[PDB]
Amino acid sequence: KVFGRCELAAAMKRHGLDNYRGYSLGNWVCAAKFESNFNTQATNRNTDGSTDYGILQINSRWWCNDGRTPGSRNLCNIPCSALLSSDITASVNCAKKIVSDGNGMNAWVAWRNRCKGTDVQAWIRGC
Amino acid sequence: ACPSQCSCSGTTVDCSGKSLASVPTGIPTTTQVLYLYDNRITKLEPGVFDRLTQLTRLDLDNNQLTVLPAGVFDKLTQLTQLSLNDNQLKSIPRGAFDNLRSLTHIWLLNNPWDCACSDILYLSRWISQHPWLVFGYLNLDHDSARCSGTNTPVRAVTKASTSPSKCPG
Repeated sequence: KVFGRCELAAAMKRHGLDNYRGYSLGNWVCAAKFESNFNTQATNRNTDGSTDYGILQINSRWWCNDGRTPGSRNLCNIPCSALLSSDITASVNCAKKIVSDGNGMNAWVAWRNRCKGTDVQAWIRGC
Repeated sequence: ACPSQCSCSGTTVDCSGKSLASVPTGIPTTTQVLYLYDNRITKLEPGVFDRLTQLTRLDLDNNQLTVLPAGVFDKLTQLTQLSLNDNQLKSIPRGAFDNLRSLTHIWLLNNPWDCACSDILYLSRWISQHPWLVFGYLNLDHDSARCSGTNTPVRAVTKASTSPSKCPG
């Protein structure tokens, strides 16, 4: 599923990401835009053997299990394929695991560069 | 001969998640992958890896190391991946990474890197010179190795910000 911006914003509010660790809703919408363009089936093969999955391009070395990354840790305890679903629940919970403190979204370099510092609530307006 | 505390498939030796306090003895010299992550290793003996010249991946992350011995990675010329993250390291000794000619990925984050001290300069300069090498928990991020307290990138630290006065001993 490729989400619309509004449709994505609503689903993320529903799964409680608004102000999660201080981060307001547009932040999470903005990050997903740059990671995957709102496409839940987005997939990227890495040179280390891992792969990135879903709307926020969550990694199979650290976070999820795809059965094809050796020494992976599955810190979120989901199959990577649960991150490709049309239902964003698993992606959100895994984004919640990654964001440990009030600085945890620094994890998404494209977020840090293209999103942080701007008026992110624009991504939430019009809906 | 695979070590008692460890599972061993081909040239992979896995000592991860086994409540270990030290690096097992008897790791075969032909090992290529060595998982030691998620343990309670607090120190490494000088030369612990010296005979393990076929290593391509070494995971040392999520232990409790405070310091690394000098020369510890010098023999590891085929090593492509190194995780050091989530330990208690304040610096990296002068030249730790110099013999690592096959390196493509290093993980450094979640260490209390001490950027007030002179000892940090090797690392800050190394990362400046190797912007394709440093990964956080997603992809490439040469800002992911961060100063304790300030949370600013280690790579950015210059002599002007440091003093020998603030190093241990």
